[PDB]
Amino acid sequence: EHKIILYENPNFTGKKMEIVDDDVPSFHAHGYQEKVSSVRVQSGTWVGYQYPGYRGLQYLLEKGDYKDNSDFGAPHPQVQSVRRIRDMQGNPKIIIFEQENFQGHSHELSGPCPNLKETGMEKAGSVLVQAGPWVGYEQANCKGEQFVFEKGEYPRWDSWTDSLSSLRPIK
Amino acid sequence: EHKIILYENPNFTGKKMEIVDDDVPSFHAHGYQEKVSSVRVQSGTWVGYQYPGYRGLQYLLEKGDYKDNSDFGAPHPQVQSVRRIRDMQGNPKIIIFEQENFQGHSHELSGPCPNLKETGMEKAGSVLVQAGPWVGYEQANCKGEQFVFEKGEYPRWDSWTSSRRTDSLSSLRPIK
Repeated sequence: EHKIILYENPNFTGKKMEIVDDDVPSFHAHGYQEKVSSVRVQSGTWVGYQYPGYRGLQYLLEKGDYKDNSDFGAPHPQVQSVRRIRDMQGNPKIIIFEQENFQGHSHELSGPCPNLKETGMEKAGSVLVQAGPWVGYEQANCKGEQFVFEKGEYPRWDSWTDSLSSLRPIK
Repeated sequence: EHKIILYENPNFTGKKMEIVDDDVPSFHAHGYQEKVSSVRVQSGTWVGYQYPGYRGLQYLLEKGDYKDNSDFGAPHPQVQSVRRIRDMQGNPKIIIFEQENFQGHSHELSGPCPNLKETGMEKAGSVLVQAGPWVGYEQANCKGEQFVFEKGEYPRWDSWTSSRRTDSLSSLRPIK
């Protein structure tokens, strides 16, 4: 049983919400009308979102304790929905193309990459995820805006958002 | 029990995938690497999305049969993830404000509205959903781009545009 606990104030204090296994599209529909400043992931990997219905900024939440919201990459204490990643594939592999609809020079990866320029990659047009999930970041060295990629096809920049500078495998 | 079946070619032909209760963030992970042109919803309300992980254009799917993809509002037969709406509230109520962060003139609704101009509403800045879910449309008479609204707060236009392509919202409709 995969559990996550969200707290109102930093350092695990204040009112809380315990979520075991399930996916929550609306915190308000589950009684939680407050902000979220600290998270405790006991098991499993989750992705929390800024707005309800899984919209807005994405924040990856792997096993561990996050004392402040800055720890999970959140500018402010807003999180209105959370879901669990329950399907992970064996050998991670992602192919990123320099142009739209999977055209141009391709760059395959199967492990972390702190800087995409090092692959000779000029721009990120489309992305193909053969096995993952993978987590991408707006800036180098895995920092900034997060974008979660699951097994599938991402034809344009708007399928995940424009820049993408770093990536990392199965979370 | 909640079931939906997605088909490859129009009119319910070709390879298929049946989904019972569960939520699918990735069709590819579930073995389905093809397009989707026709859908058959036997029970429950679902929301299908263009890209994996619930991104891109949203498509509401209520009980019924959709022979072609144009029937569910899909420009192209691309659907890579689907989820079920399993929590609906009693008396639907939505309040839409004319500016951001819930400021300005408010306009409350509890039933369908084919045209928001009729409420004296000029622009849609923020949305508060007290009970739903509600489905919004980019054009009048419930047509165009779809946006699903669940119980919560929507401060800016970008809170309802996963594809930040259009800031207008012209019609709304209750519990699907």
